[PDB]
Amino acid sequence: EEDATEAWRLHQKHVFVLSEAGKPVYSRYGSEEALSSTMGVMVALVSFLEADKNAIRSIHADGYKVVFVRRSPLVLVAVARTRQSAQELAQELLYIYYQILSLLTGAQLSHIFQQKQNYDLRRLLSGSERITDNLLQLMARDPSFLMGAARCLPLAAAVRDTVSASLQQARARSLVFSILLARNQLVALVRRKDQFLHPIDLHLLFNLISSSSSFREGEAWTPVCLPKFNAAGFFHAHISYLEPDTDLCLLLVSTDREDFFAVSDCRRRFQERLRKRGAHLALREALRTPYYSVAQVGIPDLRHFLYKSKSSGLFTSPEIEAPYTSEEEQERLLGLYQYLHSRAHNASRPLKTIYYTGPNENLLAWVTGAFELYMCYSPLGTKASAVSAIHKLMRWIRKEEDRLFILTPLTY
Amino acid sequence: QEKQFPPALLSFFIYNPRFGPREGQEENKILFYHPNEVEKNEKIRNVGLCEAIVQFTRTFSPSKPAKSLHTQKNRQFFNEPEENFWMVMVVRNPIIEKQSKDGKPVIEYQEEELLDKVYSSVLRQCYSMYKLFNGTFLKAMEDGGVKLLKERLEKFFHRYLQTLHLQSCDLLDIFGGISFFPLDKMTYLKIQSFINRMEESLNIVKYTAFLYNDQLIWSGLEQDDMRILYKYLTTSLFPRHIHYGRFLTGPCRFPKIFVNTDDTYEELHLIVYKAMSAAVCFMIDASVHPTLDFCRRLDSIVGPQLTVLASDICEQFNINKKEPQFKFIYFNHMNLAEKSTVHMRKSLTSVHPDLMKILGDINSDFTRVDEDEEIIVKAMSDYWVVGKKSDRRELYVILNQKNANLIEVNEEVKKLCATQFN
Amino acid sequence: VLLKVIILGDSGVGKTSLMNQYVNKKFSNQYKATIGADFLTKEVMVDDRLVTMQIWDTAGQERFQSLGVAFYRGADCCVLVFDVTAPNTFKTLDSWRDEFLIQASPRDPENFPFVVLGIKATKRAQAWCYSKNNIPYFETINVEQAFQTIARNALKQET
Repeated sequence: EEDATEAWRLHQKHVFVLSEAGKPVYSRYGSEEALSSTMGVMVALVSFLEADKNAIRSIHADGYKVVFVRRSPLVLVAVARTRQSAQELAQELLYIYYQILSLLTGAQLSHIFQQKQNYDLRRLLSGSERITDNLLQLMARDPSFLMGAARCLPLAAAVRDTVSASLQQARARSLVFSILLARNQLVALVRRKDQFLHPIDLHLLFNLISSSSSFREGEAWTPVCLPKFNAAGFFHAHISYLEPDTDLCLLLVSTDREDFFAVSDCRRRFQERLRKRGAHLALREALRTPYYSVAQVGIPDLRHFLYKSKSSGLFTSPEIEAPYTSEEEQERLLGLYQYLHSRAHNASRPLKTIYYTGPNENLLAWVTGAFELYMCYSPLGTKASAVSAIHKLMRWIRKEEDRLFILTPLTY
Repeated sequence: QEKQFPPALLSFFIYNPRFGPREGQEENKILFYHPNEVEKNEKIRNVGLCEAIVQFTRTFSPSKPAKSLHTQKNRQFFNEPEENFWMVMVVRNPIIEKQSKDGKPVIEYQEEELLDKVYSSVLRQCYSMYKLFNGTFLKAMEDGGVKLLKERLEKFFHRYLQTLHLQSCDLLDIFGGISFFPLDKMTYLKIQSFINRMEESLNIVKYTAFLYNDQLIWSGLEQDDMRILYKYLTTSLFPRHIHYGRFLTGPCRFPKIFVNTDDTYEELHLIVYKAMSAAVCFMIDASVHPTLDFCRRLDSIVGPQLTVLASDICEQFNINKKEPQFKFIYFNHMNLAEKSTVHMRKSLTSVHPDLMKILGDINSDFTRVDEDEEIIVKAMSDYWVVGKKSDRRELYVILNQKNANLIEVNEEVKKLCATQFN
Repeated sequence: VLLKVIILGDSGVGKTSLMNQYVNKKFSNQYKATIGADFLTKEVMVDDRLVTMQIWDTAGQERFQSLGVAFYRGADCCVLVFDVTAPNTFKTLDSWRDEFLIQASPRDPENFPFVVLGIKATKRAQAWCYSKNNIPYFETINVEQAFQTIARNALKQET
């Protein structure tokens, strides 16, 4: 017990979700019923300042931070020993909140917790914990959540337009979006007229498809809510894998529960369209190498970069290579990117250029009104080399732009 | 016409949770509380909130308790200068008074403006300021009980909190260094010879310190005690008064200070003497009580000798005296040396106030690493801000070079480092 | 099955007696002199089902009155500890329940489960409990029987 408690305290990020009455809803490490008293303490701390016409935000201690966010009827607490600020941790807790919303709908959540506040939300969230752990891991390693933008799978322009046209040709009345997915990467997105897709819903869909293997056994038909699109209603997503050996995931979002045969049609139709045009060989070739190396750019002393286009809302990044082979090093690099992004995107003190020269790496951030570019160099790289890398990578992205981005987003 | 309300000291209280263990004596926990006119129940409620915060953070890191609590309306900073003795400072968040569609005053609380390090350092400085003049809490306890402790706490902090201005607190308050007076070796040797001569001829004078132009020159005390003594001399003692040799503190009452508290706990009478701006501080053992004739004897002995020395520094300083585009703040941890070309004597900032938050955040990101580091940033206000941490030295440079790239900024930084820090 | 239980009375802070000798002694979380509530955990075995009690032993001081509307929300049941050495028994037992029903405001305050624990005449308290829709009365051992009956009720209502 003494050893178990000591190991529990040493985790780098505890996440607790609890109701406004104190009853546990979720704990990342440890059981919820063994942490019931501490969650009661959390609710008491929230209420103590709520009754003082105040609101508790965070508690900062040497080495760690407790962050409270209150999205009634829930209180979400994060005890993080990481570098993340209170704003980034609140963003992660809000991502957890939107993950719970994607399962319950905000209307149902508020109604069930205003009819009674002694309700145990774990009853509705039973079996959905692993989604929360997968989402937290994705935050830990996926640059999309920090970027708030989608990553496009590098694919030839002819092939990309062919598969996009195949996606568009297979449509139904109830469909709102058509998404083609490869390892949390976008291949082709077809949306309805004047129906934008928020990045947060796309990240929640990433986490939904990447959390379970039941989607690999055939066709899936599950109700999923898009909180940033419509928080008071349930969509219905048809999730399929085109070929057993591939990682191609097709997501078809619809407004109708009854319409499943039609969506299964619009999946089979798109598949046979792709087979007829012969683009499936090219797609398989692209899947065999679904990332590109830094060495393709040609500038030495570069290790990784992120480039997001503000106009399109899409970002590109090369494969994570040495020395970030291990999960710890990938997490550290993502944390460096998080620091750069948070500093350059301060609400009151925004910045347009950041250059960090640490003993382990060099970090660069160039943020304009059109794009944001984050770069990693070896510590031996100089400043003039950094600027030359900026210019060479800008040229290379403006040359590979057709292959790396969806330039002509289709529409039904 | 938006209205800006700066941060203000909402409240300040010192308590001890070990006092009043049984019910009904929670009021005994609160050793000191400001404002005093606040209701007793509210005082107990605030103290209990702080105790609960610390006891809750002890469930994730028993060795490291809470240092801060952020709320919508205020930020509360905790400190435990002595075991079980907790000071808490509650500071109001900055306020924007927006005019809505039909006026409708909207009170937005800007929760991200305050820098935690500034007010944490201010709280630590409050404790050390108390301890310089009244010693530790435990010593006063073993002397005269909770009653005596409370009288000492009130008598110091009632007058100390009046002089606290939290709107002007900035990075220099985080630093807590000493603004030294640069000099050559010959004048340094002259200073040492003079200090030895007077502290040996006067016998009972056991400690000494020499400052010029409000800047410290030579310090015979310990670093962490001379720090607070220099803050007292510069920000409290000199402004109240701002051969020509003149007594500045004394006539015979001399303030009693406590230095080397962690090792010897020495109580000394403090004596300050001025010739021009050449301040000389003598520190005498508490057993010896100076008389009117002693200071009269003291006046004669120091007298023209300090005046002769004082007229010597001014000539050399004037002799040593294009425009430096760099405006920097430099802090050295070996000697607590502090230099600043940004802040001038108003001391408040002389640059656009939106860049001090950037300068404070660079400091915030610095201390996570104990190695060489450099952060170069360009604000949306086309200002360049660099920060370098190397071998226990921190340098913050601000430049107005809106038409400049990274290479020119680095060249300017290197030129500054080569010239101003040769 | 997790239940939120409020104990009204027990001015003990550290020596709550009942809420110190109940069960476990781990998951202590003692903030009855700083927050106004004690947060304890107690596992209860009832009818092939194991329920957990998130017990809120709330302090009865006057500076914690404004926190009742917040600390009492979502409560499934409330336990009253009543001193048998008071002259205002019948006038202060009803006040506690009335203020609880005003602040907590459950969906069915009339049928809210209550339990009275006599601490340290029994006829008066028993008559009050009978006149208050047959509230179980236990004389305080006997701290275990109440919680099982507390578990017995409030499971009948929802479950």
